[PDB]
Amino acid sequence: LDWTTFRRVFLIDDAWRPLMEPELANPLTAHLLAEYNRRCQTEEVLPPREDVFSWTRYCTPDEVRVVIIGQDPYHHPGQAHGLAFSVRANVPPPPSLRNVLAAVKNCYPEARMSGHGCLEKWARDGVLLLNTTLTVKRGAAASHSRIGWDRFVGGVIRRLAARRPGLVFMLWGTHAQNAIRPDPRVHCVLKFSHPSPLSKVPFGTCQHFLVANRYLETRSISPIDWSV
Repeated sequence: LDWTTFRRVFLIDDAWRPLMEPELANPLTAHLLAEYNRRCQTEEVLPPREDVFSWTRYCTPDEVRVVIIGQDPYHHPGQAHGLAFSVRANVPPPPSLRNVLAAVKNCYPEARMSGHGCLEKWARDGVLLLNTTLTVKRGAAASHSRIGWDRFVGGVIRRLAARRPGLVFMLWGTHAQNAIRPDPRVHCVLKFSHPSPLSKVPFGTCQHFLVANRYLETRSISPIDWSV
């Protein structure tokens, strides 16, 4: 009833129903949804409605191997498409993303890199790219950061970790580290500074992609091909 409609509106893959449906019982979720609707009527909200929950379509909760946390979606038209860090195909990768891709290449000299910045391939292979804030007003960073998306996304991630022990989490920067705190005994929790070229430590030196694959391998899971 509430779910049937919710799914209708954002075109959510039913496989995610058990992790999300419980959020609909919280009166705060209705407040969040009404505020999002009001903002769509008065400002230019990004990404497009159909892309807000694109992350639910590429893999099921059971296929998730790695979780990478983002903060805010890109705020210029045509950049964001529902996944953290990723930009639409044919959009040159901005600075932070270039650093993430440089680190993949430093870890895997044999990886064939396309030069593009769309991470749909990773998503289909079980890499969940999730922002804590899912929408933004065009041209204004963090403009929708207080309407409650982080509360809803936090609930979904808690239920996932609870259901799936042995996940790899990649937490880059202070926000992601404060936002999510999975049990380090049950999951592989990896931390590093932010990919931004303004960080004191060069992100190109990050070895998370390599460490994650070694972890998966010690657990009989196939490694992720990080080329893109």
